[PDB]
Amino acid sequence: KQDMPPVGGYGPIDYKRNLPRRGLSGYSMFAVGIGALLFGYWSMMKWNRERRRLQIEDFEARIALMP
Amino acid sequence: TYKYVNLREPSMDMKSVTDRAAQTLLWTELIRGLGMTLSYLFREPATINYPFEKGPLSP
Repeated sequence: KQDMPPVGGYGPIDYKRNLPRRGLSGYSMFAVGIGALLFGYWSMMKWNRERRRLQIEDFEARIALMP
Repeated sequence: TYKYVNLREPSMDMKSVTDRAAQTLLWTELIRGLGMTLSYLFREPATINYPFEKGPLSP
């Protein structure tokens, strides 16, 4: 008399197949790429030109002496 | 009965190619997917220390 089949309690689990967790698509990408890229170029011309100012300063001490 | 899997024609319009162009060029694929499903490292290692621990059996 002690056999298995239970009265209730069932799901089931799915046979489904989906995980569309997107994801900033469709022209939202290529937008964070370009602006941060020119931001790095914007970081230039305030350092290389600044080091160029120090570069003439470095060559200044050479020319002032040597007579 | 039937099911036709991997049977789907592409979109081929102006905007949806930008989802397939950002995929190849900037790799929004292969990192959001495959760099996150590996890590997934923080789970507990289910290893039996055999000379000390032992596994289950049946009568």
